[PDB]
Amino acid sequence: WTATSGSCKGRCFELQEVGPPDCRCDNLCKSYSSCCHDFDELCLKTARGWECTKDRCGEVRNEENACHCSEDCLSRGDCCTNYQVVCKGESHWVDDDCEEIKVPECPAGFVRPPLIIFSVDGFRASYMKKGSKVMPNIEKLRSCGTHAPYMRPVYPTKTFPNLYTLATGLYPESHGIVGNSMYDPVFDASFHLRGREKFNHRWWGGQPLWITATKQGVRAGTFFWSVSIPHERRILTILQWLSLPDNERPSVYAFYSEQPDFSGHKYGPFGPEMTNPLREIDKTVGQLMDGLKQLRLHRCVNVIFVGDHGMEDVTCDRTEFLSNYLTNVDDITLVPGTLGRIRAKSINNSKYDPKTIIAALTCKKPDQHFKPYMKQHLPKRLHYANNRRIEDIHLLVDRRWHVARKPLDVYKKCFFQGDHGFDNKVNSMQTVFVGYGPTFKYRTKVPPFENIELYNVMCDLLGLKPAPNNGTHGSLNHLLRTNTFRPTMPDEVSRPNYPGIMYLQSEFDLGCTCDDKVENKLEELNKRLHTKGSTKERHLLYGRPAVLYRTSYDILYHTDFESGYSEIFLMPLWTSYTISKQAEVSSIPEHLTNCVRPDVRVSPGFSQNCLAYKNDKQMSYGFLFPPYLSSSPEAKYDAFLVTNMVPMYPAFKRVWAYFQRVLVKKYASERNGVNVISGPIFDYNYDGLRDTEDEIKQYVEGSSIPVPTHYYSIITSCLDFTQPADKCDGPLSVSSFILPHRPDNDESCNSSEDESKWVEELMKMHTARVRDIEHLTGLDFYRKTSRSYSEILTLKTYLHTYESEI
Ligand SMILES: *[C@@H]1O[C@H](CO)[C@@H](O[C@@H]2O[C@H](CO)[C@@H](O[C@@H]3O[C@H](CO[C@H]4O[C@H](CO)[C@@H](O)[C@H](O[C@H]5O[C@H](CO)[C@@H](O)[C@H](O)[C@@H]5O[C@H]5O[C@H](CO)[C@@H](O)[C@H](O)[C@@H]5O)[C@@H]4O)[C@@H](O)[C@H](O[C@H]4O[C@H](CO)[C@@H](O)[C@H](O)[C@@H]4O[C@H]4O[C@H](CO)[C@@H](O)[C@H](O)[C@@H]4O)[C@@H]3O)[C@H](O)[C@H]2NC(C)=O)[C@H](O)[C@H]1NC(C)=O
Ligand SMILES: COc1cc(C(=O)N2C[C@@H]3[C@H](C2)[C@H]2CN(C(=O)c4ccc5[nH]nnc5c4)C[C@@H]32)cc2ccccc12
Ligand SMILES: COc1cc(C(=O)N2C[C@@H]3[C@H](C2)[C@H]2CN(C(=O)c4ccc5[nH]nnc5c4)C[C@@H]32)cc2ccccc12
Ligand SMILES: [Ca+2]
Ligand SMILES: [Ca+2]
Ligand SMILES: [Ca+2]
Ligand SMILES: [Cl-]
Ligand code: NA
Ligand code: NA
Ligand SMILES: [Zn+2]
Repeated sequence: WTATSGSCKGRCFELQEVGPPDCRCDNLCKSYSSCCHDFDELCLKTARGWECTKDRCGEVRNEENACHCSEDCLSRGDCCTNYQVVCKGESHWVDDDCEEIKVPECPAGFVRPPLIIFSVDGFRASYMKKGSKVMPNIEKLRSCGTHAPYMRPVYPTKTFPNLYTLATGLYPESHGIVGNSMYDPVFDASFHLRGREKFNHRWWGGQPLWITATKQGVRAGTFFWSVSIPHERRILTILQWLSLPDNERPSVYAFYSEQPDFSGHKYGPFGPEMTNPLREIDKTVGQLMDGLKQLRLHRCVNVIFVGDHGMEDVTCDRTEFLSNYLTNVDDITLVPGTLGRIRAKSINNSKYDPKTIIAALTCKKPDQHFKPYMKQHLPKRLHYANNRRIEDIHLLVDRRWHVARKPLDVYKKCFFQGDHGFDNKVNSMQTVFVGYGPTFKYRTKVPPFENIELYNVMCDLLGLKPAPNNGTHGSLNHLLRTNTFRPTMPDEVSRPNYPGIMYLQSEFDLGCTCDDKVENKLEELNKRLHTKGSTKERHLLYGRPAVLYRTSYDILYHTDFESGYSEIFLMPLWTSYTISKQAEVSSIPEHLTNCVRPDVRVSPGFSQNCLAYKNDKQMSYGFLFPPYLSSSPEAKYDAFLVTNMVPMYPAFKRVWAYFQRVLVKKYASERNGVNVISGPIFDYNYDGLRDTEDEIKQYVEGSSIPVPTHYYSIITSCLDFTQPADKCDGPLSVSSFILPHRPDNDESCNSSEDESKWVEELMKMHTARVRDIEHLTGLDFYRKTSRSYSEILTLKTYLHTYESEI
């Protein structure tokens, strides 16, 4: 109940929310049907429109007007934004040359440059180039400020998950807004676009920027605007708030535009109808910047122009129906559209079975436009599993397509020509970032970056300590003129042992064999040097990774590779090696096909054993440093050490072998040498974080050898490819992956074909940031480079997407 009989007189767009049944006058009161009776009359004035005209110049104040053109308007803070232009012979902000803003030029009594976040829904990255003719204000922010070619959204590329990730710096699995639609089984409650449940605070996890600011004594304008409040009124409200007394005035503000998303859904991302919405957004930006200029704030405020996601061409005729695959289609509930999430319609149905649903959806039609996954098998770069609101069964839908349960849902629920939600690496889903103001750099282009990073930067802009989040703080320091955040590298927690030769061959009873009893002070001295680390500078180029948790491990040196060998997990945490452009690929000699050799530096008790692999009819093994890339026949023996062995399903070995035999040499040829670091990952609870020993769900049969859920590789070279990877003077280039360690290749529909037809496509789908591997392994890479730490943080957040040009 709201007793709407109170009044909004002197309360219009009040910042504190008043408690029911007292009536509200804040920017969301309409959405609660809670506004006071006179809210429209007093707070949503429209008389005479939004622009001063020559005849209004110097008018007597009429309080009924939407905005004012009287002499007193500037000190009242309610002039129409074009007041000084029409009445005082000023220029529009857009017509002024840009001039570097070296320091904040703020009115007296501003404690810090305000931040204004101008968020645009569905603003695809290519609109910045493609719409530039019709967006001159935005084009001036972009060219004069700091801008990225694009900004990567989070998955799913839907409205609420992305706006809330912008506000919190968290992945959707962590903030809890995992879709535009959700069911939470613990709450037994549904979050829907239409309706009231979404207003309940319990859905919204983490700590969004307005709460971070308020907790730290920084006042915030309310971010949310009832849809019916026109944009001009939203802008005038923000400008009025900026004229509040110092003690009352917020330092952070947000504007939100439903465009261009609204029209993009109707007309497609590039429909002829899209020009007008783009023009109208630009005009709103112009009103804001003219308004700031009138208030002498246009060289004081930091402005961020940011989108939540892009927009793709999607039409009703491009819909896959689960009723074409499933017999039991009425026993499931689907969250449909540009992603699918499936659960049981009824928890009382004992015959529901996810395994049979997955199989019925796997590679059933030649051109099938979605792929099913249990959520723990989705690409780790999506970070889309660790939340009870994410259904166990997920469908990744091809760009341009929809999935639905039955045809009746599509023609009884064609209109739309655009949609979004797809994989956040898809070019059409990318969005925009521009930063303009005293704290941003001048005329600076920065590489693309992910929207999870921005919360930290907004905290930096406001002098706030960010709440714990998924950004890597410092990775965006290069956007900023000042207020950079200068972190220290994390401290290594475990120091390694450096074992020498400590065990005799006969102490090992591992069930391993190797034809290696085949035989010189010239070259016996040489093998000893290699085992003590004499080639380490060639193979460990960026220092050894630091172990950031408590464990027992050994550094093992070899001619061709160095490794950090875990006594707890019985295999390397990492193996590092460099392959030059000139390196040669050889085969595993016949006599060595089944060779596994005890490592006399590592106890039998801390070794794997061959007998366990023999007994495990499902599990085989592979090697982290590949014997194919051995530098010489003698060095090849090192590659068959039991300490270089890792458990691998035969299906996975197909992938791994092709990577090691073919692709590493291919990258070294293309990149002028590469340094590779490979290793296992254990994430049985799909939380994106390294498992402890007691979380491992699978072991090689009859042993304590844990089975990895994934295998990673980090492939680094010189950004200037005229220099070889091992003699690089400047910036680095990296690509990485986190391949799922699966007992079948059901994910790859063409896997019956030669690996040259499917493996590389699999690897691209499972592309990763170094930072993703760090989370998953508790390792910290690039400890010893000649590069600044911020530059290295940026390198660690880099994702190689394999998408053509934006
Ligand atoms: C991305 O960044 C984020 C933020 O840094 C990272 O997420 C953090 O990860 C931490 C480690 O997993 C985790 O720390 C835990 O906190 C528990 C207390 O949590 C509450 O309080 C905080 C602080 O205010 C709050 O943020 C939390 O909010 C979560 O939960 C509510 C729902 O209840 C949501 O509204 C909100 O969205 C958020 O949900 C997300 O995280 C939870 C996990 O907390 C997931 O379950 C959800 O799916 C969703 O992802 C909470 O309100 C604390 O209880 C934990 O401690 C237990 O476990 C450790 C492990 O040994 C141990 O030390 C403790 O003893 C304790 O164990 C006991 O309880 C166990 C569980 O019941 C039990 O099994 C044992 O037997 C023991 O009895 C833990 O320290 C932190 O909460 C989240 N924070 C957020 C915001 O998500 C994230 O990892 C980053 N991602 C990547 C890939 O790097
Ligand atoms: C400016 O910051 C914010 C503004 C806001 C905020 O005011 N809103 C108003 C609108 C939009 C953002 C939400 C989504 N929606 C829709 O009808 C909608 C829109 C586009 C769609 N495309 N496809 N399906 C769609 C469904 C209703 C809400 C909400 C926020 C929520 C969290 C964090 C920040 C927010
Ligand atoms: C977004 O994050 C939070 C939001 C809140 C919080 O005040 N909430 C949660 C809901 C609503 C009020 C905001 C607005 N929005 C809407 O859907 C919306 C926006 C404009 C509209 N016009 N017409 N209909 C509309 C619907 C989504 C957000 C409280 C929180 C409390 C703690 C942590 C986070 C919170
Ligand atoms: Ca949207
Ligand atoms: Ca076996
Ligand atoms: Ca884990
Ligand atoms: Cl959704
Ligand atoms: Na032997
Ligand atoms: Na297959
Ligand atoms: Zn949309």
